[PDB]
Amino acid sequence: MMLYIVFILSVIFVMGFVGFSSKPSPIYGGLGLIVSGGVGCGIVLNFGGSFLGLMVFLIYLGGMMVVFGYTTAMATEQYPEIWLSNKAVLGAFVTGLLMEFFMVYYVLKDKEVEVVFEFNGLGDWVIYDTGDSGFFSEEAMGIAALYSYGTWLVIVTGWSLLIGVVVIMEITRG
Amino acid sequence: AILPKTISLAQMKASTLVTNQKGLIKLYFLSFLITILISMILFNFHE
Amino acid sequence: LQYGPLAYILGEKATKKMTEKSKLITVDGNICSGKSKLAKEIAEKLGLKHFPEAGIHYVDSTTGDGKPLPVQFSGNCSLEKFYDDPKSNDGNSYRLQAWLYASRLLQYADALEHLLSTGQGVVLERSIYSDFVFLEAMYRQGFIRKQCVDHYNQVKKVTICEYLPPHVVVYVDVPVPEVQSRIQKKGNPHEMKITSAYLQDIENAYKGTFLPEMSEKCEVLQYSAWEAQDAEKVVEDIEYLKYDKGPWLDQNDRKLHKLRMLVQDKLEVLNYTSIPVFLPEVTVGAHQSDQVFQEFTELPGRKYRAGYNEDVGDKWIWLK
Amino acid sequence: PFFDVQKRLGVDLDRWMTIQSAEQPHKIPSRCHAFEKEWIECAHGIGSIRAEKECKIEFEDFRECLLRQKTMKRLHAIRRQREKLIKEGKYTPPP
Amino acid sequence: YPTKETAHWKPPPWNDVDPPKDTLVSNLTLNFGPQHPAAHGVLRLVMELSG
Amino acid sequence: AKTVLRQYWDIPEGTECHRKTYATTSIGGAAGLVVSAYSVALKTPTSFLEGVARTGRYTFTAAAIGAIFGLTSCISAQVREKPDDPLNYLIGGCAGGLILGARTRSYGIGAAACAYMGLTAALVKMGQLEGWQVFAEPKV
Amino acid sequence: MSMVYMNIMMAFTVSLVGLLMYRSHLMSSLLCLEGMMLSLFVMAALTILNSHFTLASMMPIILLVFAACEAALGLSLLVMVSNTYGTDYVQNLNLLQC
Amino acid sequence: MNLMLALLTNFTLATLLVIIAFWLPQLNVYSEKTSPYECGFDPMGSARLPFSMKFFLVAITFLLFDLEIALLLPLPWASQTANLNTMLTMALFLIILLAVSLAYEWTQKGLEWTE
Amino acid sequence: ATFQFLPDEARSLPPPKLTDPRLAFVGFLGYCSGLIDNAIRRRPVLLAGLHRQLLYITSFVFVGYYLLKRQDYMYAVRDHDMFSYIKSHPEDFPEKDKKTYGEVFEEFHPVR
Amino acid sequence: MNPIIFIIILLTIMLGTIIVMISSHWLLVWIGFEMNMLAIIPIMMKNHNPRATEASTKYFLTQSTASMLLMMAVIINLMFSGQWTVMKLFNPMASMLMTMALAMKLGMAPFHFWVPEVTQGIPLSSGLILLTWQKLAPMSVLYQIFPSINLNLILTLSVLSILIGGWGGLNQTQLRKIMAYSSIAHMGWMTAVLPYNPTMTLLNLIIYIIMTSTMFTMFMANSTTTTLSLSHTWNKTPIMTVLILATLLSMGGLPPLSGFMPKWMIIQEMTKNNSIILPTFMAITALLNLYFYMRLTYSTTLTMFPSTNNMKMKWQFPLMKKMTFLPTMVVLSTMMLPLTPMLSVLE
Ligand SMILES: CCCCCCCCCCCCCCCCCC(=O)OC[C@H](COP(=O)(O)OCCN)OC(=O)CCCCCCCCCCCCCCCCC
Ligand SMILES: CCCCCCCCCCCCCCCCCC(=O)OC[C@H](COP(=O)(O)OCCN)OC(=O)CCCCCCCCCCCCCCCCC
Ligand SMILES: CCCCCCCCCCCCO[C@@H]1O[C@H](CO)[C@@H](O[C@H]2O[C@H](CO)[C@@H](O)[C@H](O)[C@H]2O)[C@H](O)[C@H]1O
Ligand SMILES: CCCCCCCCCCCCO[C@@H]1O[C@H](CO)[C@@H](O[C@H]2O[C@H](CO)[C@@H](O)[C@H](O)[C@H]2O)[C@H](O)[C@H]1O
Ligand SMILES: CCCCCCCCCCCCO[C@@H]1O[C@H](CO)[C@@H](O[C@H]2O[C@H](CO)[C@@H](O)[C@H](O)[C@H]2O)[C@H](O)[C@H]1O
Ligand SMILES: Nc1nc2c(ncn2[C@@H]2O[C@H](COP(=O)(O)OP(=O)(O)OP(=O)(O)O)[C@@H](O)[C@H]2O)c(=O)[nH]1
Ligand SMILES: N=C(N)NC(=N)NCCc1ccc(I)c(Cl)c1
Ligand SMILES: [Mg+2]
Repeated sequence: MMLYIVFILSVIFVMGFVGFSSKPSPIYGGLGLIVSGGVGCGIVLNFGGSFLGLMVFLIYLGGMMVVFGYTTAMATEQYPEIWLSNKAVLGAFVTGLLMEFFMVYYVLKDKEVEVVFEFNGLGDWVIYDTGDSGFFSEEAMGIAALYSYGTWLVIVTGWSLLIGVVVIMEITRG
Repeated sequence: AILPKTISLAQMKASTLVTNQKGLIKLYFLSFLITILISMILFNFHE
Repeated sequence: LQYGPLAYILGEKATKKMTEKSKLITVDGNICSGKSKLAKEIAEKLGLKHFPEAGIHYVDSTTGDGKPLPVQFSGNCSLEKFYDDPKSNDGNSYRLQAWLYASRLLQYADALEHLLSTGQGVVLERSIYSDFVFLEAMYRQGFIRKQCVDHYNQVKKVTICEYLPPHVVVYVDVPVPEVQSRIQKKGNPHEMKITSAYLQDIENAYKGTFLPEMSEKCEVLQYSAWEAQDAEKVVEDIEYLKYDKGPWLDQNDRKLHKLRMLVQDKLEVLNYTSIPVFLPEVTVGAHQSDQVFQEFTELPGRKYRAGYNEDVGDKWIWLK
Repeated sequence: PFFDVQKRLGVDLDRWMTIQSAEQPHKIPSRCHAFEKEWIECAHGIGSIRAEKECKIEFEDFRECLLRQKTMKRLHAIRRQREKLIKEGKYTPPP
Repeated sequence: YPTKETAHWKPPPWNDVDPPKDTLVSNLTLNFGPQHPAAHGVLRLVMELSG
Repeated sequence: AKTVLRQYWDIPEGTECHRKTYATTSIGGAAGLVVSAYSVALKTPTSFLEGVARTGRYTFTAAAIGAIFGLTSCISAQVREKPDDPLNYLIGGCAGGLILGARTRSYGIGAAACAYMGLTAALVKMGQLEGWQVFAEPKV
Repeated sequence: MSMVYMNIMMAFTVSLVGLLMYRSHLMSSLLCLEGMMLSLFVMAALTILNSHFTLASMMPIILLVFAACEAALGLSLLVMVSNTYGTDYVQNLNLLQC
Repeated sequence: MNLMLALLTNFTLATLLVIIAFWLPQLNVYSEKTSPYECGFDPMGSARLPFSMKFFLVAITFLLFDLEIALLLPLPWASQTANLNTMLTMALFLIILLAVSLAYEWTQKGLEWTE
Repeated sequence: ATFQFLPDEARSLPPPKLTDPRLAFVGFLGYCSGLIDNAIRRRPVLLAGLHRQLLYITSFVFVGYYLLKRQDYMYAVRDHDMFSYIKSHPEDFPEKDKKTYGEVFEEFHPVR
Repeated sequence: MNPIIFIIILLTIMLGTIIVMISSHWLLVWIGFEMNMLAIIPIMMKNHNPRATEASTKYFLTQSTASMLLMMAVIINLMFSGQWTVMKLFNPMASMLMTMALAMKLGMAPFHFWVPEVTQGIPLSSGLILLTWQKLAPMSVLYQIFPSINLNLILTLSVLSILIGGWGGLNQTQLRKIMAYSSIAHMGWMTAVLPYNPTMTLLNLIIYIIMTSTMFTMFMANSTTTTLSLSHTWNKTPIMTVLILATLLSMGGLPPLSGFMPKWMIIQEMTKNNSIILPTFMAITALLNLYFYMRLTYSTTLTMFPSTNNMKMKWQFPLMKKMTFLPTMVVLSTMMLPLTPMLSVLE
């Protein structure tokens, strides 16, 4: 069952998505997006990208903290909805869990499944590379190249973040 | 029924169908979901 | 350079020109209350530009050669006819008030433009902010209809919102019985037909709506008949005002640039004074409209844009 | 590109990341480097219409390297067959 | 072309500005004391808060 | 859609009219549902039952036009022994328009529907015989 | 494909359906946009890491950068919608029917 | 496995302490005890009512600035490149632009809380 | 050549005559713009600002000269590509033997 | 808004569009779209009113959704091709998602619902950018991926756009909403010919941009946003009514005006490919566009509607608007048909 770690995490990934896609109160929607960002970190980390997985987890922790503050200010009501409080929320939540459950059940039983498309259920390990013995991290060298190869990328993203500051000040001024 | 009166009436009738909307974000994006579904389920535009 | 974003970028900013003396002053009061005398004397002592009260022919005085045009080019609206038969079938009563508000609207834009571009204050006699008192007086007396007031409020709503109110609202209080008497001494036969109920409605509007409203946003100085006579004592009150309220405290060069862009473009100022609302009193049929517009372009100096009419002496047109 | 200013000005704004056989930091090769090289060199200069037919052999191999779908069917069939024998007592995996 | 569904439609404002609403921008009310370190124990300071 | 249209097109005209009705009723029923889905989504019904009731009407009406066309057209083919005749579809297309008029309870609509649906159906048969392409494949 | 791809694509589809099926809170839907990025980030990262396509290792980072710009712009509009109406309900944003 | 064992142990022990805390003490529950606290008087309105955010603009800016650190974190690795001329320029270019946006928001009064 | 308005090979084509009727038309469009510019701004249409009216004719002619030069080049390229292809594939463009109407049979349709 | 800030943002709207058009990498194309969206929202919110806020929100939600389907298509393409080059996609699902993403960005039916509402809710000058400059980036992508586009999908979007654009405009009195449904109808023509001759997609896009700018610039000139206010123009600037009549007849595609050129050349390329029914259907359905263009001519130029007394005050003031390029654009909108062979420069 440990050879299926990446699949188990991906199951929780979907459960988190169903958690906030059913759209309860954004307080709980934020929590589900945090859980998905946590296992998502673990999924990416298990393919050799510890930096990428840790970054997305860190970035989404900051984003959801601001969303929480905005929720208490602009998206609250007397009785915030949990997943059981509303039929539409519960119905959407139940439907997602059942769809995920039957996908997991059949892919595990057959070691293969067709959910619209063909997916192989042998486990994710089978596709891994077999010949790693370099004395560095390939993810790090690729990311570190943003400052040498990716001059043009640095310019457009750097400009866009500056414009983002300018634009949010225009939008939010009366 | 090549009458101008009938032709102009069908366009009038069709014009009211197209334009008489509620202006609600929720209903528009709901119809997007319907369009995507049938684009695959009914016409196999995805293949 | 004509004023615009480029000129603003290069340094032309309203805060440079403006000072502690860049003020917009308005003198209000009933009819024959002494406004004009007081306003003219305030302007000289403080060294401000004086705009006489905007009449029917104010627009003429700012375009062309400055002389009044024949009345058919202002719609035949007449003040005298209003006093003779204010309940006329031809709707002259509301056509006048609608025209007068547009004239006041244009004068306010000119006044603001003078202040912003040169920094010098201005003195006005009534304004778009007090023009409604005549509307209410007309309605109470049954001179105009409910629809006309609705139309007036539509136009006022989408035009007065763009501007800033005066810094100072000088007001002269002269009770109706004295106003009555001061009218006969004027000797205009048409004015003497004015009823006192009409003048009372004017007073009630000023003291009922105008002054209470303008107190929250401007400095309001009220003077009696004799108080108003010493213009020097009025100027003394103005010179020591605190100026600590109203929207002028919130104005920065970004806002005053946008404001100055509006007031220098007169067709943008007057845009909504002709909204397509078809009241009988202000609607003109196609044939009358077309025929009069042909006459207007036949007036000296009016066929072409100013500076391109060589029937009045313009030169170098082939290089302009 | 709609306007190939990069190839006009001799400037490389983004062609360096377009393919995985491009020059990588410290000469670290992608897993499917050989297949992509072979497919790209086959189809160079003849256009997509010809390449779709004439470079099919190289593209299917490259596709096989990328997604490994035929490899997993070969391994899935063996793993399923082996367990079908385990119960029947017809196979003993080696030590 | 008028219909039953569009009967309630009205032309937009001439200047494209709809009047500001007052849907309730209410303040938060808080009992600051009496039982409170900074209220000296017998001060019920009823305090209307925006943030 | 391709499958149902192929089934209708890939069986000989005028033979086995009970099958053809299955194909044209399926096309009609499907079109009625597509209208129901967009109509229900864009014009929210007041209740669940109204939304289902509206869906039933559109799906029934569209399917009824589909069945009658596929039946009227095929019966005339065997009756007249003219399998490859656009005239058969003109009758089949008109019969559909009459049903639309009855379901909409409007002679004017029923009269207009016949002319447009009858002539549209007749043109479709000509297109099949002549090889007319609606969405033509790029060639030059 | 691998069985992890089944779940990540499922996650993207779930958040897309959550996005297209609005309720009331505009904030709830802005979350679904953030979710859709998260699934796209994970799926892109897996493909790039598994193929060992080194230079592409930086584009998931770039993906996140413009997700924040997109989220920040969305929150800026939500603030302005809330100021006008006092809630973030999307049913209030229907003036432009007429 | 070491890390997952460490995480499982940490949160298990925390959960165990909560379980003891709730099942070991003697409970005495009634309405007045569990009512919300507000210094002795009953609260006025719900605590779920909107709470104005006066730093809303800074919070949005935090999003854009928090992504910058994700772009700047790889810099210790970027310093190993042979192409040191390019990285140093681009590293400094990014930081300067981050400084420019702070200067723009500062000067425009974006850092001051609304009233 | 990629992203070149006029590739180098276009120089071996004869440039458009400055008396090209199409160019004369482009100059006429420039003149019409100048008159419209006077009209919308309520200036004397024919006389006002001849310096401005002149820059209209010149700018239209200047821009229109190079558009015409590239137009001609792109049709020359089309023909060059087409004729070369016909030379590369003789079997797809065979030379039929043309019969005379004395031999070819055509049906007669009387108009009665 | 500060004038320098307005210029910088406006250049960023253009910069994002340029990035899309010069990029060879799908990620940079996606970046160009995000940059363009980030810079156009502040131009919609410029006048700060509840209608601008609504329009900006509806625009952001539609564009943000489309961008997400675009990126999904890109990643699927990377999965099945291991490359990022902007060209034909290598997966039919990727093509469908990218095609729908670009249809949403363009506002093509049935993804069209936002175009009339966003256009109505923003100032005329912002609507001009929306209905013209914002078409360039999505079209430049379609121009490059059309070999893998599903023919049934693209032609269905074309047909629906022409019908819905034609029908939607019949019910409108707001000029900004008439231009929105006109835009939807014209997008259908550009994509209808794209599978057959992409050069004619460019020709139709260019001429549409010229004519659309000409109309918006003349609406801006008199600050008119409704039919009735536009009907007062004859009593202010008679010349402006003749220019509007000529441009509206051209948009309607009447010979011998410029706007007939795209319809003429698109019909030609489709009949070379044995497509007779579709271009015949498209031309007849375009008569819907001509009908609600003709009404604007009747109330503007060919009759004289009632005026108001205050209109006389406007006679004394000259037009002050910049009206940039209006003399040149109006001549290009009407008198280009004799120079049609010049279309080969786009080849
Ligand atoms: C060899 C050239 C043959 C000419 C071919 C003309 C083809 C149409 C060209 C379209 C451009 C026309 C000029 C643009 C309008 C400007 C003129 C105007 O608006 O009013 C007329 C004006 C006189 O009025 P005013 O305002 O007082 O100016 C004082 C100057 N005397 O100015 C004048 O006195 C005369 C200015 C020209 C008047 C143009 C008349 C309208 C032409 C457009 C109608 C359609 C043209 C015919 C269509 C078939 C195309 C051949
Ligand atoms: C060359 C090959 C290509 C051929 C294609 C066809 C070319 C057409 C190009 C059209 C370009 C627009 C140029 C139109 C110029 C018309 C001249 C004009 O506008 O009339 C002058 C007058 C201007 O008024 P104003 O400047 O304010 O001075 C006071 C005078 N009233 O205005 C008025 O006062 C008139 C007010 C009454 C309105 C009457 C409207 C009916 C006349 C319409 C004629 C124009 C029709 C254009 C459509 C195409 C025609 C073929
Ligand atoms: C709006 C919702 C969007 C949700 C997105 C959902 C995820 C989309 C997954 C895209 C990948 C689907 O993958 C699809 O299945 C298999 C993959 O081997 C392929 O299968 C098909 O093509 C290949 C050709 O080489 C062969 O297997 C075979 O000819 C055929 O079966 C399809 O060509 C491919 O399109
Ligand atoms: C036969 C093959 C070719 C035929 C082509 C004919 C297409 C139609 C051309 C005319 C279109 C006119 O469009 C519109 O038609 C109707 C009637 O017809 C007119 O409407 C008029 O007739 C109707 C009914 O007769 C009256 O209720 C209405 O009061 C009256 O205004 C509209 O004022 C006109 O604007
Ligand atoms: C062979 C190809 C034929 C091409 C036809 C070209 C399409 C032309 C489309 C015109 C459609 C709009 O035209 C519209 O027709 C209806 C017909 O009733 C008219 O409507 C008229 O009759 C109805 C009732 O019958 C009245 O309620 C309405 O007050 C009256 O005006 C509209 O006033 C007109 O605007
Ligand atoms: N109906 C109407 N009459 C107006 C308006 N403004 C001025 N008038 C009239 O114009 C005439 C002169 O203006 P007044 O200032 O009020 O009278 P006055 O004699 O000049 O007395 P002074 O205030 O000292 O200038 C008065 O008879 C007014 O009734 C107006 O906005 N509406
Ligand atoms: N129809 C296409 N898909 N391609 C296209 N636009 N032209 C293809 C043929 C062509 C036509 C004119 C010229 I001038 C040239 Cl050089 C080449
Ligand atoms: Mg006076």
